[PDB]
Amino acid sequence: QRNEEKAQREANKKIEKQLQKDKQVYRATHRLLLLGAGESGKSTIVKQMRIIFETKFQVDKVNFHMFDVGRDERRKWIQCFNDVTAIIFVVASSSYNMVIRTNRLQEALNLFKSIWNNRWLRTISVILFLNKQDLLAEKVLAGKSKIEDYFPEFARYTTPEDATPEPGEDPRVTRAKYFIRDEFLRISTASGDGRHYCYPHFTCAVDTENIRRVFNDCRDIIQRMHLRQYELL
Amino acid sequence: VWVVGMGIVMSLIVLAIVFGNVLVITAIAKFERLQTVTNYFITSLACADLVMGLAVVPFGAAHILTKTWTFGNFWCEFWTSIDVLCVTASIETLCVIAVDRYFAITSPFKYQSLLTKNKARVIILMVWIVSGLTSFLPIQMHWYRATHQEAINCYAEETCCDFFTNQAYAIASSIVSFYVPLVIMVFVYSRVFQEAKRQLQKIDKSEGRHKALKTLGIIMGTFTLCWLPFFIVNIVHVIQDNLIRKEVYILLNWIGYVNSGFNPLIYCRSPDFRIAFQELL
Amino acid sequence: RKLVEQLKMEANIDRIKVSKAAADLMAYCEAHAKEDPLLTPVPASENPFR
Amino acid sequence: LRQEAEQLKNQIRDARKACADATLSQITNNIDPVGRIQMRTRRTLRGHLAKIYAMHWGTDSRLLVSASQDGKLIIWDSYTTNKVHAIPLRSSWVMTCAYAPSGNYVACGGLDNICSIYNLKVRVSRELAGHTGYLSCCRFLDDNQIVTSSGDTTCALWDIETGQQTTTFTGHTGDVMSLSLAPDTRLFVSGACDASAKLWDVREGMCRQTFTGHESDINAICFFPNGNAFATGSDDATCRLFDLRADQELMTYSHDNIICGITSVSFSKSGRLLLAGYDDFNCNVWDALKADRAGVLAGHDNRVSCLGVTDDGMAVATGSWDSFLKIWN
Ligand SMILES: CN[C@@H]1CCc2c(ccc(O)c2O)[C@H]1O
Repeated sequence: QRNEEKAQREANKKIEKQLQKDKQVYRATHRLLLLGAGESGKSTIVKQMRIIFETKFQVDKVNFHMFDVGRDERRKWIQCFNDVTAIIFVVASSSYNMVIRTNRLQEALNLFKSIWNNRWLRTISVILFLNKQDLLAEKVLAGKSKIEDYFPEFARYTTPEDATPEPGEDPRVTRAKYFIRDEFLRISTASGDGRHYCYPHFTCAVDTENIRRVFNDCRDIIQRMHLRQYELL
Repeated sequence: VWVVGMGIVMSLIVLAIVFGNVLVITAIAKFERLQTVTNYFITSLACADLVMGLAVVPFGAAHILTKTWTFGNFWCEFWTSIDVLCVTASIETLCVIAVDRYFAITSPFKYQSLLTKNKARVIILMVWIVSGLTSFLPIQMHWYRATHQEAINCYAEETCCDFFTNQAYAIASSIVSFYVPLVIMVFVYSRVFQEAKRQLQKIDKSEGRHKALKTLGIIMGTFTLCWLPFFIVNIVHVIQDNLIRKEVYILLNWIGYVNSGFNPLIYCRSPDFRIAFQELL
Repeated sequence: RKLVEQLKMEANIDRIKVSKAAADLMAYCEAHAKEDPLLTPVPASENPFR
Repeated sequence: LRQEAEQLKNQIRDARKACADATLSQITNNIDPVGRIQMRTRRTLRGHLAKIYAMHWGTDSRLLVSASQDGKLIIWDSYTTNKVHAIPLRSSWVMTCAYAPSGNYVACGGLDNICSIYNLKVRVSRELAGHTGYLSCCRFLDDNQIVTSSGDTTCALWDIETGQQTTTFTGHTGDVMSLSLAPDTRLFVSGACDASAKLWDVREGMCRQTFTGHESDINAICFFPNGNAFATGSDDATCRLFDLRADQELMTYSHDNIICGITSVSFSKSGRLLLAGYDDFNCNVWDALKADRAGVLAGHDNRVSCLGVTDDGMAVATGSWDSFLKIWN
């Protein structure tokens, strides 16, 4: 009879109301993906931000969710993360001399190239973190590992006068850090059509203000996305 | 033969307005990918422009060409009310679209929660309700009629039907319809331009190794140069001026009408809209 | 290691001529063609959806 | 060492070449073409929040299951378009879903590496864990056994009550992306990123045959209704139909226009029509015997992710990243 149809309609209405509530709850949550090598220091960034691994943290009453897929040389699940606001990329800038066999930093640059020139994620910005700044400073000041020996581009590289360095009190460490950042920026600029941007941040394990950096940067990402959607940028 | 040649312009304007608005309405209606929060406002604006282009443009053109109004007095009042309602709704929808854009850009994190489908429907219903009030209530109740002998004679005559209004109603209609939305649009677009300039400066600083100005300029120009002269002549001839000839007033009103053939194609320039238009035709 | 044994096991298997299997597939498609509403659309009365 | 492997490869290649007498094109060239086919969206469900990945028609030709990145596994009645059940998932990502032939159980799993199983008579009756990599596909052999394909390049045969891997089908290079079951529960095949589709026996647990025709990753596999053949979609534009008895390839379905890959492949009830999803917004059909495309299907807003043909053959349902299942007939 029609009693079964009426019961099914009532159940459908209840499920639709629950789905509307879930949509309201979920549309305000922003998804972030944490990507990096095992020795990069993603655990340190996760600990700093919190204070598959699912993490809830909110800034200014805005809920962000962070994912950590964690060998997987052929990344086939990278197409699953297509609705995330930004992808957090963590690389140890002090790992230029250490090589496993091809420097680890060069392998991270190749991974960044693969992520950037990905067909499935072409509107997904990348938040770049360079951990182990203190270790990089110690390595550069010591001079045991010549930066030009592993990266030949350092021989002709000059420090950027446009960017004011932090008070590191050493021109050499600033030059090395800015060269490492400029490598990623040069990879990002080649395919940059304005849809997605790469934001380099120099961070340290002692530093804990990375959460505000992520919040502000995600705000800028959404603002740029809206501006390009309305064709004002 | 001048009117015969002139009549072609009005026919072309009406055809263009109807075709553009129908195409836009079909574009949003047919494809579910186009439906969105702001596309509801866009389709409301398209509906208002279509209504005005269908109703008041042909009737006004016929009145101008024949130099007389064949239909009845009640139908003339209905035509005037429809004209006011459509103009007010169109400009208010422009203002609402500008406010939505400003809220989406300046406050992106809260933008998803601030406006939803229910919120957009409520806003559209409120806009149409206030437009319908401001149009019909002062007209159908004869609150806009003037005490001058010329206005009384014009109302008494069955054939001739021109627009005669009080200073108070003209001022109120102007401020409700155009002036307040003009202020709101200018403010929100100035804020949006400031945000865009800040973002461009930040991007230049970060990756040193415009378009926003052009878009805001074309939007503000096609709104202002189309409506502002008419809505300043409104107050001018309402308040202590007789130099405003009827021809100038009608010409500026028809420029305002022509704005309805310009709003769609500038508000549907997105690549998705172009793809939908290509698929439809 | 075990890959050599796996390939050796895979090598020794009975096979039939491709023509025979092709004819079998064609015969199956011809025989079961009638009992398929996808090839021949169902009448609106018979169609459960419409 | 590798000399024995090379000799075996040469022997199998020679055997396959010898067994290839006449291509199926030569035999089929004297058949009547299917002709143009018109497919219309009988019903649009449109109840999902985010992009959906997989769907599975129930044993009855009505009920549906579709899983989306929103984390909700929703059961749909195709005829009435009403939502029967909505089962939230503990894992935010679900890469696959399944419907048991009895209809009592529904299983889904994703990047959590756990094949969650829900009881419909919606609580988690059992959660199966033990896969190193992300899950990719799950199918029900019966009411008590399920085969899951994981990113650890291994597929396993599970027991619901026992909760442990009864048999592990190790010995595959790339990560398996899809699997299909024979009309009987005896045989099932899987395709991985190693450009190889291998046939497996559930009882013995050894790969009987290995087909490596493709040059790219396989993303979708379905059986011919006979059970003697199966077609594999791929990242390469070509979709190929293999043959278990002939041990070799039979056809490739390639067109000049299509530069995209394949996401879902499914046959018709009679086996004459091969339905293949695409990375392009629209799906394509293929005459399984003539290799000539019959008619392009209406596209979604985004890329399609799953194809399912009813057991009765009445309708086919396609789900894209636009969170829409459009029932076609
Ligand atoms: C047909 N002429 C009308 C008369 C006055 C008027 C117009 C438009 C908008 C308004 O707010 C008005 O008060 C004109 O289109």
